Amino acid sequence: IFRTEEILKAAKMPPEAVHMSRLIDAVYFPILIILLVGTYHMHFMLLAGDWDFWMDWKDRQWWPVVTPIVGITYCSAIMYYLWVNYRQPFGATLCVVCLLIGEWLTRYWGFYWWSHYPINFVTPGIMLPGALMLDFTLYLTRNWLVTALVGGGFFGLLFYPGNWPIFGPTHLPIVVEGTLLSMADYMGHLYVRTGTPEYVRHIEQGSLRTFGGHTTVIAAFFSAFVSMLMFTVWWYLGKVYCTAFFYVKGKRGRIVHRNDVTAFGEEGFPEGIK
Amino acid sequence: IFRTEEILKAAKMPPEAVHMSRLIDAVYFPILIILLVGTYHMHFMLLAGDWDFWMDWKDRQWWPVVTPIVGITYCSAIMYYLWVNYRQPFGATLCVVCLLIGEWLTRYWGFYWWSHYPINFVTPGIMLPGALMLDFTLYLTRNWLVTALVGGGFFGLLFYPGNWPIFGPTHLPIVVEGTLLSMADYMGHLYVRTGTPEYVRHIEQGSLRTFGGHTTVIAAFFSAFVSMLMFTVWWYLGKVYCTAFFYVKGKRGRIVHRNDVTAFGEEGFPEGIK
Amino acid sequence: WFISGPLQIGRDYEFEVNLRARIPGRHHMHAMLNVKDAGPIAGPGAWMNITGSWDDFTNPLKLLTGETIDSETFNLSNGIFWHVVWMSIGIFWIGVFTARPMFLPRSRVLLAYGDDLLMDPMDKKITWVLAILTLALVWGGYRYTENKHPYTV
Amino acid sequence: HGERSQEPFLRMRTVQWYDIKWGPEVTKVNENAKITGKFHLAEDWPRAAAQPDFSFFNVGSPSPVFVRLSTKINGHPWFISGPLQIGRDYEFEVNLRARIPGRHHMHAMLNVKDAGPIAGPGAWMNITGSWDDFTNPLKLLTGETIDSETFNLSNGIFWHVVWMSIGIFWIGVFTARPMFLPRSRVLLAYGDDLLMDPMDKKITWVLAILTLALVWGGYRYTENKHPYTVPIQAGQSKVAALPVAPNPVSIVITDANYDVPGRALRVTMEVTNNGDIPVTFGEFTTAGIRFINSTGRKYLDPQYPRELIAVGLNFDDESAIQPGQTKELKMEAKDALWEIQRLMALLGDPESRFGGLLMSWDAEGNRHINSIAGPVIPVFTKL
Amino acid sequence: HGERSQEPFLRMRTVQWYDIKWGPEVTKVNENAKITGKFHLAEDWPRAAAQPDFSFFNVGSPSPVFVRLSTKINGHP
Amino acid sequence: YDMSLWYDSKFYKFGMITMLLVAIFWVWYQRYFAYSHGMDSMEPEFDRVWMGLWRVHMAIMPLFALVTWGWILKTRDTKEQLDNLDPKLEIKRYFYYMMWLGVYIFGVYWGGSFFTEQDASWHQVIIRDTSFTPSHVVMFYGSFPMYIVCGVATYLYAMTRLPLFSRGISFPLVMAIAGPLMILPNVGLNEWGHAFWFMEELFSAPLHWGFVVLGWAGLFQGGVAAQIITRYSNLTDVVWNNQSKEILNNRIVA
Amino acid sequence: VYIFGVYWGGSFFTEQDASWHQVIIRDTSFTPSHVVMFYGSFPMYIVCGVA
Ligand SMILES: [Cu+2]
Ligand SMILES: [Cu+2]
Ligand SMILES: [Cu+2]
Ligand SMILES: [Cu+2]
Repeated sequence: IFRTEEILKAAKMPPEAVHMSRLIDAVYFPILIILLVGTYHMHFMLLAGDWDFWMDWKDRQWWPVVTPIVGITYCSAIMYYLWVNYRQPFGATLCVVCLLIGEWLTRYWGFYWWSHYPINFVTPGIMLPGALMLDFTLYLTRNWLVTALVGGGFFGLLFYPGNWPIFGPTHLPIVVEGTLLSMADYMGHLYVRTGTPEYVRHIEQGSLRTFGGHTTVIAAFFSAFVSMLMFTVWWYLGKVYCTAFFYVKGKRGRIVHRNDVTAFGEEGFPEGIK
Repeated sequence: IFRTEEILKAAKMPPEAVHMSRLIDAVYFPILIILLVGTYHMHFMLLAGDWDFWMDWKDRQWWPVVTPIVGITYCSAIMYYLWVNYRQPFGATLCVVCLLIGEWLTRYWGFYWWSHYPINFVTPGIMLPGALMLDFTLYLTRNWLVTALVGGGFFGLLFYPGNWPIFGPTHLPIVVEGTLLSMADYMGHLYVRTGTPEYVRHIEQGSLRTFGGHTTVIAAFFSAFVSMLMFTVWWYLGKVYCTAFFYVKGKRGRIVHRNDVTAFGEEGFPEGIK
Repeated sequence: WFISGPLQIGRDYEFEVNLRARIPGRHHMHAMLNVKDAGPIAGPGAWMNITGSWDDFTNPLKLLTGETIDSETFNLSNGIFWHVVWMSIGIFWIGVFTARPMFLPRSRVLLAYGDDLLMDPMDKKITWVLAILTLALVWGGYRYTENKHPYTV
Repeated sequence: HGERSQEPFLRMRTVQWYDIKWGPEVTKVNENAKITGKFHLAEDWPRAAAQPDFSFFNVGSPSPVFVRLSTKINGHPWFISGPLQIGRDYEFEVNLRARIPGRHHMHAMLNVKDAGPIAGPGAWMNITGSWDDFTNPLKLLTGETIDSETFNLSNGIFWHVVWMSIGIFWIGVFTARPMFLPRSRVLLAYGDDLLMDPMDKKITWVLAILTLALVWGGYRYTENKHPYTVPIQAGQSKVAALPVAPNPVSIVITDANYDVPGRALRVTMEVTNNGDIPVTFGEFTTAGIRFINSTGRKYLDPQYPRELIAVGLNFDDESAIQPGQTKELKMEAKDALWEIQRLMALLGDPESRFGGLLMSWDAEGNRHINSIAGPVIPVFTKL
Repeated sequence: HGERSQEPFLRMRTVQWYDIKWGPEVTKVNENAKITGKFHLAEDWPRAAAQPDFSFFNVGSPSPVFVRLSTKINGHP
Repeated sequence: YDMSLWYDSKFYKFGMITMLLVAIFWVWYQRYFAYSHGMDSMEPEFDRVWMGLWRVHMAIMPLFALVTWGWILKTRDTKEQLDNLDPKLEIKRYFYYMMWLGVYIFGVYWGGSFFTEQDASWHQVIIRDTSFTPSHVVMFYGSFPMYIVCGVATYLYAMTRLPLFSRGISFPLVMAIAGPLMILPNVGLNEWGHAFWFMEELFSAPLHWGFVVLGWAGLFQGGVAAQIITRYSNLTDVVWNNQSKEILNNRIVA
Repeated sequence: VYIFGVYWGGSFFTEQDASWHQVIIRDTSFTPSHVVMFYGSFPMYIVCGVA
């Protein structure tokens, strides 16, 4: 219903070759999924996992700025790989889905079932709408620079509105011992973190140069701007990550870079197959 | 009176071609002047404009060090462009002239006629003798490394003596409320800057390791030394700024860097013109 | 002392911590003073016993807006619901492409014939529909949350 | 003009200004003016605002319509910023001279090193005359009379014109002949042999000699005309704070709430008059805003701006606290002035806290000042 | 030997030494010597000089011609 | 000889005078509405004046972009017309491309130089920087997008009327335009730094160093002019020296 | 297999460590978590990688 038979006919694959290709896909794609889970999860948690773990770290200054900048990195590289090599537009969504799968597994088994923290206190939460819109921008524009601009803007801007339905109810006010707190703050105080005291929270604190009514908005744009840079940089990193050569040697013992080329991609190879 | 007819005869230009070349010069040179004004002015003001704006920021430690290091950057790149492409030795002087034109326009219209500050309080002032000597060194030596060394030394050393006639009289002592001040300091206090308090001045403060009689001299040499580095670095940046290629594509959809070449510069092209 | 603050050296302080039993067992319960750069300063410990069941734990709180909640089960279904919705959308987007030859035939066609046969109008329709749905869902969720909870700190 | 944007909790608990006099209201150009006042650094200094270890007293003028002749904190000339103590009171006096005619709102500010500007109350001052009649005659230590408006003006312009003329000549000696395309073709086809001109070498040598000679000559001329010069002054200013006045009133805040869909500040306090004479509260001051009652109205500056004065201070028991008596009071500061200065914006603050100055008077007219602070709770009247 | 180079305002308003005794004037090798004194930290401590939050009392000798057996501020080693 | 066959400057002059008049109008608006209605950001008159001007900019500049880009893309030359282009018309079109570059660079001068020191000038007569301060409206929301439109339009024209630019992608031109273009999103960094612990007192502050790094891309004028001069020399050889046209189509092929 | 080992080492047995870092006073060196990953999962994937 898509155009798969035409693609297979253009590739000149006999039925056994088609079955072998299907087996290659079924073997390699789960491997890529697991690698994305592991590596992207490590990168995200060790760069932005602290705001990710706890409800009271989700603030208006650092969370919506740090999170998208860290998240765009693997997404840009994987999108480069998929789009450039196979014309597949689901890179960023796949990255964020893998990250969320790993995050949910660790929160349920590590934080909750081992450390006895409640599940609602460790919602990560989502970063998916921005990745989806970035994928849609890359597919519709087909240009990676226009994709950098527009998709990075979307990725940096849609983070806070997309997470507001999850963490908005946690901002309801409570009064404890005559002191006003957000419900996330009282959840953080209620469930003791022996290794995490209050003063380590890198959250907003207000300033005499600060417009309290615009804070998130400013954080929504700065995180966007850097994203437009970061994407671009990591897009070039994708070209570094796709570098596939061999160190061959001969005679004097000299080492030369050698590239294995696809024979089907040559000038007259497809016509001579028949 | 120079040798222009010989140059035109060597270029094999018919009179209509000469007129077309003159029109190209008359169109492009003002564009380059305006671009230098804008971009160089932005770079200078956002890296070293604070010492530039006010009389009381012109000190013995930070002003004569920060100013030449920031100023040498655009000068080196524009000198590279002009000398390498057209053998024109007026790069640094053109950069500093454009910077001063922009600075004077903004001081008269922005600081004075809009913000009501006096003109004498916002003299920038000049950085021109160092640029002139750098241009002369580049022309006379014809080597850009010897130019880097000697011209960077000149640029970093001649800054303070060249500005002393302008800001030397501003250092005369005054006594206000039994306290000694420099006349620049009293000018700074007299004309209120709501956004600029006293403590933000990055100026000398003295130290127990400091030889007060040698301060400027040391600042004259350090600013020179870094200049000798900076020039060199930005000279290579000039080669980056002159990179002129196209991303052409064909067939598989592969993109290749392509360079458009000058036909007159080939081996036998000039002889076959006739 | 919900928010950390400064303390004076050479001065004495009194502390009181009020707690509520959550998990049964025998547990050594200490006093600590976490200092900004020094780190944790642990204190004496004593064994305290909790008898009961963790599934009988309830912590009923009352909010300033006038709603009663339970700290153990608060904003639990909301976050899981939004996670499930967005993850389902993402899984559909991923799996609409992992249903056909995806790695080798595409590579051969792209390296021998360009991307002309690799672009599918049906994928364009799906992309447009999903982009509209994503933007509409973001706006709708934001407006629904801001209408359900007008006052938040 | 911008102080209301500043988060309330911050300003409310940083600098507490009081007794601020602006005058004269209308002054001619080249005449003297003065802004005097006092300020208390609140003990509840917010964490967001850094400690005033480098404080400069500034003037919030629309532009330099006044030339700041002097600024003195307590009695020490505050030309250089310096440290101030929290919980201590200071007096300031700013002496100015009229420069630009017009009507201008003239404020007090305390710029703190890392916290930023802390603006204060403002009043409208009028200058009548002409900006072209402004003269500021000063006398230097070396024995010369100058005018600050026109000082070192012709010198800088002259040197700029000279150096710019030299630079323009250097640039334009080359922008008078084929400069871009023929040079490029000749260089790319024949090298630089035909691109080097001996006349350009002569010009370069002459101009280099002239430039070096001009630098040396200007330096020597300036050092011969002004043998004695001082560098740019720096350091810090230091003044002892005003002595702590004995306060017979001790106040402990127990509760405080503010209406979110409204304008009101309700504070519950326990007051103790451990002195020997009855004491009656009359004024609550915060962010320059003043809430007064009959007692506060009795001792009120008739020339203080009326746009920051609100007769809305109400107590449950408006009786004088007898000596040796502890009483529970509930103060209610309610007026539209809370909406103008945005007490409303405490709901989006990361620290919901109030602070201010509560003023009380004796039967004989002696004034006591207490800096009160606490946490405020939002009250949702819409519910 | 170098103190005069140090800017006056700084030294003048930092440590105010007083009652300084050096002795004995002439001592043989392997014999004991003592430098005693008092100093006042001026209230007008210059901004250029940082606060003495880490102060070490040192000896300005041409070289280790003396081995510093002990240094005691007030009475604390 | 006939000047008009390879040179025309009416559009360049019109654009220059129009940009100058727009800048003069911005200056007059600032000098007439800043001290009386721009001091307080919470006053209704501040809204009616400066946020009204901001809304005018937000409604006009996208219209400017739409009109210019649509006209440039609509009157496009087909690949057939770009393959048998008259070299005299190619010289005229390269002059037009240089004039588009000149208009773009005039916009960059207005945005980055004049209406920036005028902002530092405003930063010293106000308590603290706001977000829609008189200055911002004219540049951040006016001058910034203005030059960006011209930049896109410049490239657009080139890669639509110049065969070489329609063939390969002028690397230098890309950066030359992308630089000041990416400068506008750096307003987010500017605001985030001003509002939080990146300090605000200095104008030459580290948060203001994003603009200099992004405007360094304006120095790719060297590569842009190298391409222009190489093509101009080739056109001079073809038209006047009676040389073969093959030099125009040999080096930018696959 | 190598990538499964990397997933076990870097993702699962790492947030489980952050989880352990909050129920203990301070990080040790052979904490329950470390033993399983630092000394177990880490070398495990390394062997697979070389292999
Ligand atoms: Cu005002
Ligand atoms: Cu000595
Ligand atoms: Cu600004
Ligand atoms: Cu660990």
